[PDB]
Amino acid sequence: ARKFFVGGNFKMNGSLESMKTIIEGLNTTKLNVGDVETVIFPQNMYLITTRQQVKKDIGVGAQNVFDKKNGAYTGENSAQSLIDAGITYTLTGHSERRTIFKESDEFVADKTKFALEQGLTVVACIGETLAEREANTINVVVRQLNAIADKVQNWSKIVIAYEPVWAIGGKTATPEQAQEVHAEIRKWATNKLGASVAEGLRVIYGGSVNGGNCKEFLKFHDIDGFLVGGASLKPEFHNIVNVHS
Amino acid sequence: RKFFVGGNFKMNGSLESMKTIIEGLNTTKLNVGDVETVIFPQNMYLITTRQQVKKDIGVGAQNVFDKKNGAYTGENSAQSLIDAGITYTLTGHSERRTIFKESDEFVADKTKFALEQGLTVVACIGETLAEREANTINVVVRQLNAIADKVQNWSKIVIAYEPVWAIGTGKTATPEQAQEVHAEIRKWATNKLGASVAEGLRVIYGGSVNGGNCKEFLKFHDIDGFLVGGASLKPEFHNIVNVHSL
Repeated sequence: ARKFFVGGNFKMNGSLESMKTIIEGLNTTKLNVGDVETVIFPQNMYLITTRQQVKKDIGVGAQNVFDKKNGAYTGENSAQSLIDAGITYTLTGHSERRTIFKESDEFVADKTKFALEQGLTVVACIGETLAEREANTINVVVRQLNAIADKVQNWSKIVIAYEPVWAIGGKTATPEQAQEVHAEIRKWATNKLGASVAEGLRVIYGGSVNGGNCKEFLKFHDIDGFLVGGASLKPEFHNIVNVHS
Repeated sequence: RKFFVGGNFKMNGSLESMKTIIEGLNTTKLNVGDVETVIFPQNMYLITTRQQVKKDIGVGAQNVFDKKNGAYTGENSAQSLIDAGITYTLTGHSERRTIFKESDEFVADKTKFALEQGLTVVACIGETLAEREANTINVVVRQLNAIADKVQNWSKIVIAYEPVWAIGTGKTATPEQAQEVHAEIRKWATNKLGASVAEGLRVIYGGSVNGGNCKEFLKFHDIDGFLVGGASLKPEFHNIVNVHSL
């Protein structure tokens, strides 16, 4: 059985007051840590103070990382520096970085590989646009995942997040439609990586979800958790994290 | 023009080295009236750096996005920076223009937005090895004109002229060619912005500045400070930051 995983991507948001409020809120919600692996991904400048202030049962992750050792890359986050401060997770390949900053498949794979070597869990993000949904959903996620497979041998500390990029515009993606893609991701992992990798690999839904319908999403057969966007800034996040009780 | 010294830590650091780098700067005696000193740590250290480094030293981000808070995973927000007391940012560093393909226009746009939200911006400009052949002034003027297209008020801009071929290579420009590029930058600003704005505009030299070549620059009247890279992580930065006051 794959452990339920809930990540909260705060994106480019935050003030000192709102980060304190979110963190003190997570510190007081009743977590069954054996039931859920919970991680928050705050805007870069808050990474260290978030790790200091949020309780040990909640992981902290970066929203992006570069693919090289410490060096002359102004503006970037270092995988070495992150884990030296207790930041043990990172996103790679978020659709906003693929689309706005044109991060390539290979660059996302290279960042993933380096972050894994340096000791982080990587939430590697994938997903197709509306134009790609027309006929090429499977081919797009397969291409995105293949690029990571080319560089990464050990998947025990990857979790894949599927973003229905086509729906950020489109309407709301339904749980059915998520299940479809998730099943395809699990087929791909079985064929490329082996059944025992595919059966342990968390595939979390990255499209819009709230605490009321996330139960409807986990009713479907290949959805292991969520990468929550805007709800992760709100009290609603605690009802997604805590859904099993 | 108040002399300006910035220390760009780039993509370096650990808890332990950041602590002692800052400790070193705290116990360094400064003439704040004479030198505006700013350090730009790696993103994750931005708040702890502002908490630990004395008030006389400013803290800056190494980059910022050009929009209000929103769905730009992985970016630094100018509004969030100001809210936490981080009052400076770099824009247009050569490593971002080259590795991440930041265009003149994007750099100008994030400069304008950072300025609107309260930051002082150190906008970086500079020519490559190939461009040094015959095209130095063409390049830096194009890069400046893009900023001028977007920005009306230059009082909280500092210009950092950093020849790409001088970045981390040990090949410092000699002060004599640094002077003449800066003189051209000041002639460009005089024409575009007026003599009054040009005379107030800090133009600082970056690229392999270190504790040993810095004094030579101080003889030159259009070099208004330094942007220091590798050396800002080292104790000799304690010189560079005070050397104008000596």
